[PDB]
Amino acid sequence: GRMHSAGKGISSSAIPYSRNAPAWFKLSSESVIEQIVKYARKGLTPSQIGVLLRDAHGVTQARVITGNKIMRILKSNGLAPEIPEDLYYLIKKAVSVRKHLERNRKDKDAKFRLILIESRIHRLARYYRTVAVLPPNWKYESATASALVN
Amino acid sequence: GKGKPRGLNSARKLRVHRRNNRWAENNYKKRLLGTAFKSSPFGGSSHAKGIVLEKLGIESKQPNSAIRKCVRVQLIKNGKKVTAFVPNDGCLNFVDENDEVLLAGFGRKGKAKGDIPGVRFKVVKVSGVSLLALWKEKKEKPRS
Amino acid sequence: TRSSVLADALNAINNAEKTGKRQVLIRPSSKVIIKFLQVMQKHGYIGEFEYIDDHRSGKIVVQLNGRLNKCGVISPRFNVKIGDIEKWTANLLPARQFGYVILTTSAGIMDHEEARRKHVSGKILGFVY
RNA sequence: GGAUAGUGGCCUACCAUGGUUUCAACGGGUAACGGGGAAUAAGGGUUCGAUUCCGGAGAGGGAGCCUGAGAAACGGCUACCACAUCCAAGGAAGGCAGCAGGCGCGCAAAUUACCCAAUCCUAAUUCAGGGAGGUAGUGACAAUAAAUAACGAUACAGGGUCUUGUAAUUGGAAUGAGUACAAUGUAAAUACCUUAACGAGGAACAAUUGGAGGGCAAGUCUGGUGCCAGCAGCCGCGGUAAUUCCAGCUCCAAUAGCGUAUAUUAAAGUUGUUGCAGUUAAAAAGCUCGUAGUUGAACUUUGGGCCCGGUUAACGGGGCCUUUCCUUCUGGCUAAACCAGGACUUUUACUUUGAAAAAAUUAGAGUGUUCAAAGCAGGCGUAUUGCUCGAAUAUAUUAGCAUGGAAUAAUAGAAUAGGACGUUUGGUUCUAUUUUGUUGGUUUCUAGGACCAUCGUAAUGAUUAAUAGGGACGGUCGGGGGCAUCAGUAUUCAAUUGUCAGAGGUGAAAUUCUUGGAUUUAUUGAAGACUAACUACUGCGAAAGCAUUUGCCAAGGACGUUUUCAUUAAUCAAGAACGAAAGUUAGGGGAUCGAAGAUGAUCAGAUACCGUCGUAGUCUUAACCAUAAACUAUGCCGACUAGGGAUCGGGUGGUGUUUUUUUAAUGACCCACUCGGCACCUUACGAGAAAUCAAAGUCUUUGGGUUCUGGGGGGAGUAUGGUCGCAAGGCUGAAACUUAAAGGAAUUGAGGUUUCCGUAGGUGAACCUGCGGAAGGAUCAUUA
Repeated sequence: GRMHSAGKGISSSAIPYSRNAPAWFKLSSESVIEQIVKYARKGLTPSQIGVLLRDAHGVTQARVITGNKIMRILKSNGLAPEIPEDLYYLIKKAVSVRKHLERNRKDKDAKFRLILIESRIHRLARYYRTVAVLPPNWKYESATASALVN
Repeated sequence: GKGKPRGLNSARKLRVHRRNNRWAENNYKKRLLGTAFKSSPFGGSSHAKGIVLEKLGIESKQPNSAIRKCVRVQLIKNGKKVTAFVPNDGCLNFVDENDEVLLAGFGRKGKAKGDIPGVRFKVVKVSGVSLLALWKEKKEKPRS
Repeated sequence: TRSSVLADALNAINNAEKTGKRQVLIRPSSKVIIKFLQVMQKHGYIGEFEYIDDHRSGKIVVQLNGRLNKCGVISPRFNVKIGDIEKWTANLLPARQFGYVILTTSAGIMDHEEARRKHVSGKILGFVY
C-alpha cells in the first residue's frame, strides 16, 4: 500500500506487450531525439517531455522508439539537472508547506504532513547517495532547502 | 506470522526474547535469585535441627474432635522461628521443652499437606534418637 | 511485501487442491518455482502446467489431477547437512515409504531420495506428499 | 633507551589523541576453577560437572627474596596483620586445603592399623627410601549373582478312570549360613576358591518396608473408645466438622530391601527453533513517523547428438561436438595456434569428502570371569622342553586446515569509456643472468617492466518496467486542517408598553420574585456559547477527532494515464510529531450549565433521596500534563479461498430516460461493467471451549516477513531505585508471604438496584457529585 498512508489503490499505467515500433507510426527514429532536447532547453522536466510527446506527436513511449530513456538522452547531451526530478519536487513541496506553517503556527495537520514529507525526502536522498548520484553527504537541511529550490 | 523472527540470521533476538520471558517464570526466578539462600525457613537444605521453644495447641474444631497439637521451634543455624508437625497422638508427651528435634519437609513444596495451615515441617527425630521406633516400643529415649 | 513467491505459489496450489479446481493460476513465476513444480510433477502429484510469458515476470497455469495431499514451503531455507536430511523426513512426512522433501543442493533442486542417491546435500526448500 | 631468557607501554624521557561500545563496551552478581564428562533416551533440549584423567591457582592473609636448569617454593627463609606455644621473664620457636586423629560447624562423611610384595618415582644407585601407592579396618553411597526350602506316601474337595488344592498326618534323601584340622592365598596375615569333622523340623537357622474412598493393587472385615436434652430406660439402637479415634484378622506391591525430606529431569506443547497463547479466559503499545536489527520481486548455459562407462530393462560417472574448457609459466611436434607438464573463489556464505584430533566414559566385535556386573584376556598341543589368534570398530555436530560441487543468498565489473585486444608505430623511466680478463664508473645494441599518444579489431559497453514503491500530470471528491468572515433561533440580562394575584419547583413540601407589577404578552438592544431538523448501520482524518455561509492558505486519498526514475521497499529497540475530557501557570471574557460551597424541609417511603443561589471550571490566547471501556477489547505488510444486493468516490460503454426550446456538449436518473472504500444478509467448504468468525480460514497434514505483549489467584501497579512533570502525577517496576483454585462460553432448575473507565472535589466508607468516553445493556409499530 501507500508508503505513508492507509490507501491501497492500484491505479497505474499498463505498458503493451510490444518492444518495437507501432506499425502506424512510420515518422522517424532520430527526429524524436532533437524533439526531446529542444523541449528540454525550454525548461521541461522529462515527465512533461514524455506526456507532451505522447499527447501531441504520437510517441507511444520514448524508450521503445529511440532505444534510450529520457534521463539517458539528456545526460548524453549534457542537460542533466544537479538533482533528479522527484527529489526536487519533494523539496519544493516541503518548502511550500514550511512557508505555510510559518505563517500559520497552529496547523498541526500541516505539521504532521511536513514530518511525512521530510521523512520521504530523507529516504530518497539516502537512496541517491547510496548509488552516489549525489555527493556522498549532500545533507538536506531546513533553511538551505528554501535556498536550494530557487 | 506467529510474531517471532524466522530469519536465518535472527538468533540473537530469539535468544534474548527467550531470556526475558524465562525470567517471567516461577521456578527459574526462584532458582537464579538464590531464594533458598536468602529467605527460606531452612537454608534451602533438606533437613534441619532445632530446639523446642513451646507447644501450641491448634485444634480442628471444638474439643469433641481429634487432638492435633504441635510445637514451635527455632532453628539452630539460621535462628529462624518456625512451627512443625509432630505426628499423631501418643507422640505429644514424647517431645519436651528444649528437646533437640530434627525436622524435614511436609510434602507440597512449601504448601500445607492436609487441613493444618501454618505448618510446613514434620518431626523426624526427637532427643537425637528416633521418632518412629520410639513409638513402636523398639527403643527408649535416653535421659539428657 | 512479497517476501517469497514460492510460498505464495505453494499456498495457491494448496488452496486450489483443497477447494477442488482443476486449473490454478500462479503469479509471479520463477526458476525455483518451475523446478519445484517439475519435481512435484515427475512423481505425478500434479498434472501439466504452462508458463504464460508476459514481458514482466510471467505466470503459470497448472493443471491439477487430484492425488495431491499437501505441499508446503519451509522457511527459512535452513542449511541441511546430509546426516540430518532423514531427520527432516521424520519431522514432516506421513510415512517412511511415501512423501518427498525438497532440497536445493549444488546439483540442482531435487527430492531427498535423489539427494541421498547422489550423496549430496544443500539447503531445504519445501515438501510435498 | 633501560630491564628481561626474550617480544612487548614491561618501565622510562619526548611527541601526537587516541582506543572499546546497543553486533551490550563498562559497572555489578555468581551458594563460578575450566574441560573430558553425568543424569534425563523419539528428536530437539534441560539440569549438573567441589570429586579417580588433562590444564590452572593456592598453602591462615598482603608482601619480598636466597639457592638452583627449574620456585616468587611455604614438610625454604625475612619482615608486616591475625591467631598461638615454651619457660628460670633475659629470650626462643609455629603453619595437617599430605596420612592417620581431635575440636568447631552443621542434615551431612571412616583406622592416631601393616608393608614397600605389586605399580611407578628419586639418589652416587639392581641393594636404601617413598602415609606416592598397595593391604587390611569402618562403611546398606552406587552396582553384580541368588539363601530363607525341595521330593514322596495316606485321608478329603475336585477336574474325573489319571491330574490338581487342603491336612496341629507321616517318611526319609540334599544343602549352606555357620564352626574348623589342612592346603591354598598373602610381604605376613584376613577374606575368597578347595576340603577331613560338626552343623534343619518349625516359638527351625522365624524377612522386612509401606498401603487397603479415587489416582493406585488390595476390606459390602471385626471389636473397643470419647459425645447425644434423637427412641427405650440401666440390656441397648441410631447418629457424632470423632477430617475416623484406636486396636486385632485378612489382603495387596516390592523384596535383602522399603518408605520419607530436598533439589532436578521426564511425561509438560506451563518457556514453545522444532513447539504455545494475545476478541471474550493473562496479554496487540492511543496513534503515526523513524535509526540500529531482522526481511525483501523477476531475469544471465538451457536443450540436444556421440560414445565409452560402474551396480542391481532401471540408478549413478566422465569425456567430446553443438558460436561454448575461460586464466598464469619451463621444454618438444611444428608453421599469436598443439602436447608432456607447475597452480587458481572478484570476495564470501552453503554443502560433500579428507585430515589432525589424549586415555578413561558412551555405542559396539571377540572372549563361558561357574552366569553376570566386570576384565582384556586367552586358546590348542607330542601337556618332556612347544605353537598360536587377539587387545578391533563408530561418533564428536562450533573455530582453524585441505578438497569436489556451483543450485540457493549475496557482492564487484564498461557510462565523461579513464573499457578488453594488436608482430600499428615514436618518445619517456628503471634494471641488466650476459660478451668485450674481474671490479668501479661512460655508451650503444639487446632483454624485461611502467608511462605518454597516435592506427585499428568488435553485434563495441546501459535486463524487464513487479496488478512493488516513490514522482509528474488531468478532472474530481470529502462534516480533513489553519486564518478571516457570515448567519440562525435559543438562553440570560437591560429598556419601553400591557394587566392583575399569584409564579417557581417536586412524590408531597420549603427557600425564592411579586400590588416599586412577579409570571405572561408585545417592540428593541447587548453578551457569550452552540450549530437542532436535514443526519443515513453515509463521508473525511494516523489516532484523538470533524456538521451554518463565503474567501484565502497549504495538504490529501481513490481514479485515469502507451508519463518519469528502477528497488529507492516491509516491519521497526533509540529517538520524535499529534494525542478526548478532567487538571496546572499568566491575560481575556464570563450567556448557559455547574465540582466546591450557602441555605429549605427531612414526611415509616424517597421505592419518587430533591430545590434555589452558585466559585473553580466550561470558551480563548501563550505555555505545560500525556491518561480513558484512547474499543473493532481483534498489530502492520503480502497472497489465496464463497455466494447476494445495496451504497460512497472515480473511470468505460448504452441507434437508454430527462432538462435546453430543438432534443447538439453538458447536469440528473436508469442499465451493464471496472478500480478503491464504509458496511450489510445467508452458509460451513474451513476454525473454535462456545458465543461466534470471509477472518478469529488456508495450523498435530504444525514454517511468507516483522514489532510489541502473557505465563495459576491475591500481595500489587504496592515498596524501592531511576527518569520526566510547576503540581497532580506519567513511564520503569518487585519481593517476603498466602492460596487449590481463579476465570471464560453456553444450556438446564432496614434500605437503596445499571455496570464500569480516565480525571477533580467533598464525604462515617464501599459513597455523592462535575466533565468526557464505553456496553462487557433486552428493537416493538409504520414505511421502503
